[PDB]
Amino acid sequence: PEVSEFAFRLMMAAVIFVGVGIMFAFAGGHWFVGLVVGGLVAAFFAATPN
Amino acid sequence: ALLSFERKYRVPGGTLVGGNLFDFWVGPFYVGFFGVATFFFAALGIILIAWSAVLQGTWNPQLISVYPPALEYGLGGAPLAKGGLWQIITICATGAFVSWALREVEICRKLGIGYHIPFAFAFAILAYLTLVLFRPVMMGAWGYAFPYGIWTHLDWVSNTGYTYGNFHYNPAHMIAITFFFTNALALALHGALVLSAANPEKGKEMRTPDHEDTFFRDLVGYSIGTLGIHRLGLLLSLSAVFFSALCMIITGTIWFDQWVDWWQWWVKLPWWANIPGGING
Amino acid sequence: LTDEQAQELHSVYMSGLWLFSAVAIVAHLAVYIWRPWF
Amino acid sequence: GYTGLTDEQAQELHSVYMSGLWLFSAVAIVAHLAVYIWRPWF
Amino acid sequence: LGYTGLTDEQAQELHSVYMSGLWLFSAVAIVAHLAVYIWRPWF
Amino acid sequence: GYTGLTDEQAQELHSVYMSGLWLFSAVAIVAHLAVYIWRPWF
Amino acid sequence: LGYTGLTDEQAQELHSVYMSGLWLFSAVAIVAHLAVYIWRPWF
Amino acid sequence: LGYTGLTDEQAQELHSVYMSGLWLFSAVAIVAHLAVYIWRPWF
Amino acid sequence: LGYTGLTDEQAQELHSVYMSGLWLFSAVAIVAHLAVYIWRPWF
Amino acid sequence: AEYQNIFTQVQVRGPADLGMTEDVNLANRSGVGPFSTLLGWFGNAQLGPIYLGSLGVLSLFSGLMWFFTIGIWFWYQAGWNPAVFLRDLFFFSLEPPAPEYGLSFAAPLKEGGLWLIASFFMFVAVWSWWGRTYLRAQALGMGKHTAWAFLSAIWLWMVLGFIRPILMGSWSEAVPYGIFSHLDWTNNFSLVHGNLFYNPFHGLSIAFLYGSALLFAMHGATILAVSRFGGERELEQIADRGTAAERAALFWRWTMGFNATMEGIHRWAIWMAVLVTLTGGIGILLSGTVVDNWYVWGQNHGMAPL
Amino acid sequence: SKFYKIWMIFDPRRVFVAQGVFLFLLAVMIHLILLSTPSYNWLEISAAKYNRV
Amino acid sequence: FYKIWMIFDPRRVFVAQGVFLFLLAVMIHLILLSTPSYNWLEISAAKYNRV
Amino acid sequence: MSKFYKIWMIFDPRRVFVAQGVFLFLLAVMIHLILLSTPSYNWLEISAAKYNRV
Amino acid sequence: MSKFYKIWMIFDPRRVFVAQGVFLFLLAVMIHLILLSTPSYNWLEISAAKYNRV
Amino acid sequence: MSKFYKIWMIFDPRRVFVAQGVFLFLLAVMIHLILLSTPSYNWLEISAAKYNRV
Amino acid sequence: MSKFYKIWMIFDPRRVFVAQGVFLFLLAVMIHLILLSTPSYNWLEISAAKYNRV
Ligand code: BCL
Ligand code: BCL
Ligand SMILES: CC[C@H]1c2cc3[nH]c4c(c3C)C(=O)[C@H](C(=O)OC)c4c3nc(cc4[nH]c(cc(n2)[C@@H]1C)c(C(C)=O)c4C)[C@@H](C)[C@@H]3CCC(=O)OC/C=C(\C)CCC[C@H](C)CCC[C@H](C)CCCC(C)C
Ligand SMILES: COC(C)(C)C/C=C/C(C)=C/C=C/C(C)=C/C=C/C(C)=C/C=C/C=C(C)/C=C/C=C(\C)CC/C=C(\C)CCC=C(C)C
Ligand SMILES: COC(C)(C)C/C=C/C(C)=C/C=C/C(C)=C/C=C/C(C)=C/C=C/C=C(C)/C=C/C=C(\C)CC/C=C(\C)CCC=C(C)C
Ligand SMILES: COC(C)(C)C/C=C/C(C)=C/C=C/C(C)=C/C=C/C(C)=C/C=C/C=C(C)/C=C/C=C(\C)CC/C=C(\C)CCC=C(C)C
Ligand SMILES: COC(C)(C)C/C=C/C(C)=C/C=C/C(C)=C/C=C/C(C)=C/C=C/C=C(C)/C=C/C=C(\C)CC/C=C(\C)CCC=C(C)C
Ligand SMILES: COC(C)(C)C/C=C/C(C)=C/C=C/C(C)=C/C=C/C(C)=C/C=C\C=C(C)\C=C\C=C(/C)CC/C=C(\C)CCC=C(C)C
Ligand SMILES: CCCCCCCCCCCCO[C@@H]1O[C@H](CO)[C@@H](O[C@H]2O[C@H](CO)[C@@H](O)[C@H](O)[C@H]2O)[C@H](O)[C@H]1O
Ligand SMILES: CCCCCCCCCCCCO[C@@H]1O[C@H](CO)[C@@H](O[C@H]2O[C@H](CO)[C@@H](O)[C@H](O)[C@H]2O)[C@H](O)[C@H]1O
Ligand SMILES: [Fe+3]
Repeated sequence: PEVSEFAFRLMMAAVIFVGVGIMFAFAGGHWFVGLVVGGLVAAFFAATPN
Repeated sequence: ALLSFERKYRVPGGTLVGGNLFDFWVGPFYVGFFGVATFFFAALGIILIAWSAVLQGTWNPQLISVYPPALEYGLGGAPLAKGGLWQIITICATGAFVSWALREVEICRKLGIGYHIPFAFAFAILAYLTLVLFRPVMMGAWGYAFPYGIWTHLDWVSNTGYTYGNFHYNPAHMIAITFFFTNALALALHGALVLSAANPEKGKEMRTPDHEDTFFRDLVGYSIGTLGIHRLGLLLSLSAVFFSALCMIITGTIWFDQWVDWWQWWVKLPWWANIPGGING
Repeated sequence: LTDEQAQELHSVYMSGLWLFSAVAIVAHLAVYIWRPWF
Repeated sequence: GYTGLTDEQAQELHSVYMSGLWLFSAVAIVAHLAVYIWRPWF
Repeated sequence: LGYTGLTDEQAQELHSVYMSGLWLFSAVAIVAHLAVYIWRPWF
Repeated sequence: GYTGLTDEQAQELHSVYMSGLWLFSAVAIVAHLAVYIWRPWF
Repeated sequence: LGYTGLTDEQAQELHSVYMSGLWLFSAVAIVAHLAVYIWRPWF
Repeated sequence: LGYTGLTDEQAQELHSVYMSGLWLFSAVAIVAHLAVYIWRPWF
Repeated sequence: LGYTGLTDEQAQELHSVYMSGLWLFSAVAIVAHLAVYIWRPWF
Repeated sequence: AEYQNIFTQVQVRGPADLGMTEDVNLANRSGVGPFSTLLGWFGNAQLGPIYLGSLGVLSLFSGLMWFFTIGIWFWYQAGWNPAVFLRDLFFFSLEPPAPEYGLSFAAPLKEGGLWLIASFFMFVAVWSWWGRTYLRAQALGMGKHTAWAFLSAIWLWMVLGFIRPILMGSWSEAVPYGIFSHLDWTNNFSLVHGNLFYNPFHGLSIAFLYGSALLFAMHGATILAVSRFGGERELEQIADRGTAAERAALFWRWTMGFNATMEGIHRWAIWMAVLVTLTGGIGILLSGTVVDNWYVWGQNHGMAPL
Repeated sequence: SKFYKIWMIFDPRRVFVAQGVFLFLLAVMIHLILLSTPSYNWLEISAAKYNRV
Repeated sequence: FYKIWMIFDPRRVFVAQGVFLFLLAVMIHLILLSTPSYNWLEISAAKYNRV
Repeated sequence: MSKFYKIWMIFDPRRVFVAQGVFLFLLAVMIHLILLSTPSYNWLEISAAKYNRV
Repeated sequence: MSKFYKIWMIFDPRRVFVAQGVFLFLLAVMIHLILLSTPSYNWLEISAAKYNRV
Repeated sequence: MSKFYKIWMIFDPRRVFVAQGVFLFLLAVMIHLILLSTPSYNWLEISAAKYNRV
Repeated sequence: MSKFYKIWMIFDPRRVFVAQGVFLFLLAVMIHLILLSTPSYNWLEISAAKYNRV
């Protein structure tokens, strides 16, 4: 599909940041818990491609 | 009237529209297809501003203002004396800016260089289109755009800012202001560092980019490099404008109250909202 | 991607899909007993 | 092997990986039984 | 298998020392939980 | 061998490192005992 | 070892003098704390 | 050792001058504190 | 022999000129304070 | 896709560059620190070495005391609660003494006394760093443009905190040490002097802050555009003009009708940035001392209807 | 079976690291959700049973 | 269906398929909590008189 | 089961040990903070109420 | 258990000694600040009440 | 304990003394400023109350 | 307690004298500024009250 691995990781991290952000905002009792947990994981996900 | 090295660069080609119909230079300026468009839009908008002055009854340039149509007209047309002239000048300005950006693309192709300059100018255009077109369209009327006066477009900024209290508390404003201050600081450092290398102390040999790295490592312990500083300068300004347009496309469309109250989401986080002491507890 | 290599991957993938879907069939079946939504 | 693992290495690796997988699942099952004994959630 | 430069003997003695530390840490954890449970039981 | 020490060098170093560690904990225990007499937290 | 280049004999000379200053520093601290506790005790 | 190259003759001669100024500075400070204490004590 | 490439006799002369200017600056300051104190004491 | 030269696609690393010793006291210069792969995607990867001499000690220790004094006041203002300190970090402030004291130094440590102590540490730290900025250039036999450009920013810094409060006769005119605190000071400074927008030098100062942003976007985009012709090494373009400098000049010649050289564009850059704080210092120094209402003054000077 | 072929495409180091972060977050979320529901907040439940609060 | 693992990278499909499946699962689960009729915790809490 | 030692071949000990200790310290701080927040288990307040100090 | 010296064949002693010293002092000051904030252990304010200095 | 002299064989004496000197002064300045803030130990104000200077 | 002269065999004399000179200057001004801040020790205001000045 001619998509770079860095670019594909950015697409997949963006889903994860939005996704995991929703689940931990629910569990955390505040949307900021979802932001930190969702953001930190995506920052770790997008920074380690193949 | 050519630079001593300009003869070998004036070749036919790299024109998006035409090819020889508008492929020539008037003096040093390149008259493309969009140079004809830029001149017409630049000239018409200027004379309309001159005409709007006689309708206003003033000749002091610092008092001339073209006001947008009043809030009662919504998002439609307006009489020329009221706000119709603003809509023509806004169209003329929008046409002149896009033609100027498009004309720069033809110059890049004829010289065979990258398109970084026209891309960076489109960021300015998008910030301008945010204030006059995108944001007023969302809010619902043309009367939220700024007027075309030297000191009255400052009154629009002041009045819009104080609608939401102190505008310093807009979080995207703070990010944008940080980029603007960093860009000017880096510009002073970049100009001074290159000038000091090219103009050494006195009777000394011109320095080298190895002296440029060494100076900033001695000073602040790091040196971004000669390629890094130019990438940074471009990105600081594009970021400064991006967060500039971001802070105004969210003001009055998503956020409606004082910007000071936004920061109470942090101070009222459940795990420390009730701890006594400090400023807010 | 060798066809023999690609044949193995598709077969093993479908093997996983059936196993996962089979347990979900029981899981949906259990919830219908515990609480029928239709 | 496009990742560097041989076939015989893969079988040994998956044998250990499932050994941890079942061991971890086994401790979880015991925990759920204790919680169900404590106060059932059904 | 590789991937780090360790050997069968190097990984086994690395696990033996590491796992012994894991039990030592859990030895303190059980005692601490037991004292807390005597003091203020949560069950 | 990542740090470039020998086997006996680690034995010698760790012996001192524990010697300081038990010295630190001995003061900490005395510090915690002194406070508990003054004002218990349990 | 020997990251700093000091020999074993040189390290002993450095540490011996370092402790001498340390004990001198604390002795002033002990007298200072004793003076304050007699003046305005905190316990 | 040998971080600066100053010999023992240089180190003794450097320390003797420096410690001479330390007591000269400390004596002036002691007199100043004594003078201020007579004028206006803080304890 | 030094850190600054200055011979001992060169240092002897330079310090003598310096202390001469320091006594001059200090003596004029003492007159200034003595005159100000008599005019309007701060004690 | 097409490479835009914004990130280095390949990084090459070798021996650590220890710099050149023109007249530098090589003792004071430290050893080379780590290499950052993340910073290498954008610029150089090497951190250090840094020169810490005599003015480095004075500036770093004074800057430490200024920073640490404000921090302890914030811990006091938080009641020594780590959570409250974290919560109200952007709301804490160290404020100058009340206007009743004027310029006198007899204000209690909780009523503008620590502000004077912290301000002295900042005065020593900033000015010593200007000396270090000057002396670091001298040891390499380079021009003093960095020192004199920094002096323009120090000018606005001295007008805000030292010069104008002396001319107004009270330290209460100066800037409090806080995040949201000095934003309120900025907002209230305009309201007290009647819409600072109508200060001609605030207007000029903004013209060069936008001009700096305009100029660095232009210059940074121009160099990355002609970087394919070896245009990033501007120093060697000055010595021997190449096709990068000719295409860069001819772009703006055909666009604007006038251009610059490879060296002359950095005179525009340094002069555009220094006027941001050079003009701002005058406009701030004129506010209250000469004009106490910029909208009324504007009305008498065109700029506004009667 | 034939499930062991998965290690011949996916690098084992990233799979084990990715699985670890996934497992911990999934566990905390269930623990956090239980604490949010007053019916299963075991800390406060013990408070009422033992006459603590 | 055979060439799905050729047209797309086998690494990319498994990450894309697996991550979406997990997110779709937790969302569908979270909706059941969000509705007051399938919160199995609250249903049992009312059934066992523990709330 | 006895084959778990081979993870040290796959995983570098240095990065694992640093990442593990950071995980455990945050976990200990996180659990201690939760107990401090719950008034039933906040041991500092329990002592104050029990010994009549505030 | 009596084989923990082998950690020093993995970790550089200089980075551990620096990291540990930073960690312990940061941990110790944090606990002292928790006790100053809690008014039932503020030994500065406890002593004021006991000797009625205010 | 008698073998503590080998710390210098690991750590640069020049770097340790700089880090320690900045550490102690900021620790000492912090502690004085805490006593100064607390009215029960502000020796400047305690003397003023005693000798009726305010 | 006598071999301290060896410290000049480890520490650069130029750096040590500069750091010590910087430290005393900053320390002296801070203490003098503290005394001015305290109204009980401001020697300028003390003389004003004593000698009946402004
Ligand atoms: C409601 C508020 C008012 C307003 C009130 C003020 C006030 C008050 C001031 C400004 C000032 C400025 N305003 Mg205004 N301003 C308003 C509206 C605007 C608008 C807008 C779109 O509406 C814009 C773009 C601006 C922009 C500007 C700038 C042109 C100018 C700041 C220059 C600068 O960079 O100083 C920042 C740079 C410095 C202060 C120099 C700092 C250098 C020092 C020496 C470095 C110290 C470092 C420190 C120790 C930290 C060290 C850290 C470690 C080293 C890491 N204002 C409105 C109308 N504005 C300033 C000015 O001078 O204008 C006349 C100013 O004082
Ligand atoms: C009242 C309703 C019932 C209930 C009704 C149902 C129903 C109906 C269903 C479930 C299903 C599930 N339930 Mg239930 N369930 C309830 C309460 C719970 C609670 C709880 C805390 O109370 C938990 C933890 C669960 C958990 C589960 C899971 C075991 C299962 C979902 C699996 C899944 O998401 O696969 C998707 C996740 C993955 C595939 C993870 C892998 C993705 C990774 C991160 C990305 C790939 C990377 C990797 C390297 C690629 C290689 C391997 C790839 C996987 C190919 N349920 C309540 C009590 N539950 C579903 C099921 O049965 O599944 C079979 C289902 O249909
Ligand atoms: C996005 C990053 C920054 C940036 C970048 C940037 N600007 C650029 C470029 C780039 C890369 C160019 O290539 C282009 C150029 O060629 O510069 C010399 C340009 C340019 N940026 C310019 C100005 C400019 N840029 C600004 C800002 C910025 N430019 C950003 C901060 C500002 C601000 C902040 O106010 C201004 C005034 C021009 C010098 C030039 C574009 C010239 C142009 O458009 O030419 C054709 C049009 C005319 C000749 C004039 C038309 C006039 C109208 C018909 C009537 C008047 C309308 C106007 C809205 C009235 C305003 C009234 C009051 C508000 C005063
Ligand atoms: C609100 O509703 C909620 C969200 C609560 C409900 C939703 C629930 C959901 C979506 C649940 C989903 C659950 C899933 C998908 C769980 C999956 C769990 C899995 C796959 C667990 C697997 C664990 C595997 C383990 C623990 C393996 C361990 C292996 C070891 C310890 C051995 C170590 C050896 C290694 C790593 C390599 C060996 C090396 C060589 C060379 C052999
Ligand atoms: C919000 O949710 C709450 C908090 C309410 C509840 C949720 C709780 C959760 C999700 C908890 C999760 C807990 C987990 C996953 C805990 C795991 C803990 C483990 C596995 C801890 C392991 C510790 C291991 C240790 C301490 C091992 C130490 C080893 C040593 C000290 C030995 C040193 C190593 C050496 C010497 C290496 C040997 C070297 C050679 C060369 C042989
Ligand atoms: C907010 O919470 C508060 C602050 C209230 C409570 C928290 C308190 C805490 C955490 C306090 C922490 C205190 C600590 C860890 C203090 C440690 C103090 C130490 C280690 C002091 C050591 C001092 C040693 C000194 C001053 C030694 C000086 C020695 C010399 C100056 C001699 C110079 C060395 C020479 C001459 C060696 C010559 C030999 C050769 C070969 C050159
Ligand atoms: C918010 O949550 C609260 C604070 C309320 C509760 C949370 C509490 C938590 C998370 C507490 C955590 C506690 C921990 C992890 C404590 C750890 C304590 C440790 C690891 C102490 C270790 C001490 C080690 C020491 C003091 C080492 C001394 C070492 C020496 C003196 C070095 C000797 C070496 C020499 C002299 C050279 C060696 C080299 C050769 C060649 C011999
Ligand atoms: C946990 O955190 C610790 C405690 C470790 C450290 C934390 C520190 C923190 C939180 C620091 C926060 C710092 C902040 C927020 C700093 C903000 C500074 C700002 C916004 C400054 C803005 C403007 C300041 C200006 C313009 C200052 C100007 C000062 C002068 C121009 C010189 C002043 C000198 C004067 C007034 C006279 C002094 C002379 C005598 C004789 C006293
Ligand atoms: C991208 C990262 C950030 C994503 C954030 C997106 C928006 C939030 C997504 C989740 C929406 C629901 O999130 C939920 O909303 C309720 C609304 O009161 C809040 O929850 C709060 O009230 C609910 C009941 O109403 C309680 O169960 C909970 O204990 C309390 O904290 C929190 O916000 C969160 O529990
Ligand atoms: C590029 C940025 C600037 C763009 C400027 C565009 C301006 C030109 C607008 C063209 C479209 C005008 O759109 C048209 O405006 C007229 C203005 O009277 C509106 O006219 C409306 O108001 C008039 C007022 O007497 C009434 O008859 C009636 O309420 C309605 O017809 C129409 O509802 C609308 O369809
Ligand atoms: Fe440049």
